[PDB]
Amino acid sequence: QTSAVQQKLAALEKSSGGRLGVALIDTADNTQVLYRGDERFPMCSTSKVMAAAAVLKQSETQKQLLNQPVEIKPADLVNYNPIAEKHVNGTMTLAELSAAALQYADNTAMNKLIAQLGGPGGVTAFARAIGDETFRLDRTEPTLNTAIPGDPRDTTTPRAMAQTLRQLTLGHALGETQRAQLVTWLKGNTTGAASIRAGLPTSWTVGDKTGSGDYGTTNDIAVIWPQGRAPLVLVTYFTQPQQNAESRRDVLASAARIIAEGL
Ligand SMILES: [K+]
Repeated sequence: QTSAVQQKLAALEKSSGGRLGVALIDTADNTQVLYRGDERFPMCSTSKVMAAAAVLKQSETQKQLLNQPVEIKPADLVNYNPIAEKHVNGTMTLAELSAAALQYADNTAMNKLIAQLGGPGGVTAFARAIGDETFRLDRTEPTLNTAIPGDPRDTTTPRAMAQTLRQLTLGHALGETQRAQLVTWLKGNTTGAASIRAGLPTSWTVGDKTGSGDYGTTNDIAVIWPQGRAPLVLVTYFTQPQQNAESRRDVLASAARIIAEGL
């Protein structure tokens, strides 16, 4: 089958010169609308949601865990550390690290979450534990963002990520307090204004996590509450042929608009 939303997503893709993947879940009627929805895409920073959620899950049994101070040493600093670089030779809590990773895309913070989970395999392990058999996290920051065409490392599919984000933010993969914290974190993201949120009616409330990497990889995953009606989950992944391709957040805004117009 091929819906007219798919016809406009395909044209958007052709216009873009890149590879677009989209997956929407309408919770109201549990319907799904997908474009290259089973192809793999580099997740880039959108993988931080899985790592933050995995640490929240540990916090269900370890009740003070989010309050635990974690040292920031000079050697922990990587390529983009907007919050952590302010605390080197001091400490940050796992809550602070989670907020820095999710809301400011801090790669040092992500690496602290990965370390708390025992390595990238501990993030993948949480994905398998909540039903996601597609997600794979293989590297730490910054190398998980190489987004090399054909490389299965650090990839998921639009379908799998939208199903997972639903479970974490709207379902009960997490404890209620942990889910609420994740939602609070996602809603306060500072990096998404030009991506999914830019394609959506202003009155809709959004939580999202962006991602960016080599090959112009430009991603966003969002939980959407559109006032009146039931929430939506939308993932938009985009990647391009040239390793040094520029960011294309507009494509994600545009995919989101097409998806919103087809409701
Ligand atoms: K980042």
